[PDB]
Amino acid sequence: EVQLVESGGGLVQPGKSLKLSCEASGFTFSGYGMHWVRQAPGRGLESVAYITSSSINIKYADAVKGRFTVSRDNAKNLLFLQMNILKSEDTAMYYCARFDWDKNYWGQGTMVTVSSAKTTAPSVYPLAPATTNTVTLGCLVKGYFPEPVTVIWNSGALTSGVHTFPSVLHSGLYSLSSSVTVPSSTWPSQTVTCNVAHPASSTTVDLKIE
Amino acid sequence: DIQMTQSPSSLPASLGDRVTINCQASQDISNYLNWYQQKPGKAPKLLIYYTNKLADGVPSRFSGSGSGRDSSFTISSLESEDIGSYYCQQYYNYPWTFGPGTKLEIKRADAKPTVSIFPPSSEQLGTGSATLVCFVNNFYPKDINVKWKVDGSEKRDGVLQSVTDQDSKDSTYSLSSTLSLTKADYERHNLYTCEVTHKTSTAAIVKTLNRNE
Repeated sequence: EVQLVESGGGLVQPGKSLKLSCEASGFTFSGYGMHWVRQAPGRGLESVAYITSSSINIKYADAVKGRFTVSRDNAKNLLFLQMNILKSEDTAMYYCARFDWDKNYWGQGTMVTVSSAKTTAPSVYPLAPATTNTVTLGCLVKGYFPEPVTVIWNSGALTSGVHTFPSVLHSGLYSLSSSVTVPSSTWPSQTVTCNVAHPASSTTVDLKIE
Repeated sequence: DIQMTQSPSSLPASLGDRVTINCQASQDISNYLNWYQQKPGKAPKLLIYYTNKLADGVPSRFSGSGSGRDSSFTISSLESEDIGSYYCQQYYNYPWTFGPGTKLEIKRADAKPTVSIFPPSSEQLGTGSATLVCFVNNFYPKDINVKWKVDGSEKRDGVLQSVTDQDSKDSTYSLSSTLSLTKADYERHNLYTCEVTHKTSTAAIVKTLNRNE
């Protein structure tokens, strides 16, 4: 019924601009006040901007004042967010939303990534040691951009004792690790291979531990 | 700017338990308070509006109550699908402000971490870089301190850490800590320690690596 579809997101270099569009359906768009709300990674939610049905009153967050511009095309059922002079502090999931007295409708969201980095294929490194009757191994998936990467063990057959960690951003590039704990009698007699995929760079790497 | 306060920050609980989160506004919000639930990778979902009204299609186990600046949110019998974050938001004055959030977690027995230290791989050293990894796995509670010492000196430059979400199978937490150095800076030292402090032990768990061995 009521649908909100954001578009325009993606990777951006710092200081450059981006235009977010939100297409509305299943309601009289021209009769509603619309919102832009953002969520930074690991951070909470922040209201970005508000525009009335007629565009008469517009409100902004102090973090975005004089940099961002809300607009709407009621004839084309579109909400826009013109984001200028972009900072890494603007990296967030952006949502267009309609707030009723008793209901809320949010879009899917578009990730806006503010980074001076460009598409980089990750380097996959083995983690092997140099009692609990267990041994821990792993993979280090270093310096890739953009997100995501998919990590698996033995083509997805091995999920028990696996821990894939949230990625960490440093110097514009992502890094991530995955640990696999197996009974010690089982290694190296039973092979452990991590499978890494970075679709953005069309990377598919397999790495056998030891 | 009305500042929204949320207590507690984290709430450990068991399935079937009655759970109550508290919300505090910096000034009177005339019952204009919303409660949302948020799960990883998804948009917030409205559960309660106008302090105590149940949104359409929201399960019966959810409720709210509030007197001016003080407000509360209740789950009468906790379901596994309720494990996530909860936010309270005022819509009395723009900008509409959200609280920090309350994460519900599954209550569990205490569990000592399993610490494993790893040198940079020879493949990485060939590229002129050196990353040391330390896995601190299957611990409970969530609160832990993980540090790198290099020749006895606490090292913070080039250290990154991340913690997994509460495990589905065992309800523990796991942490990966990474120390990134140049090959030149790695070769400048010998002793690399991953020092772990957890409430399950007064003494630190210490895993060391000697660059020479």
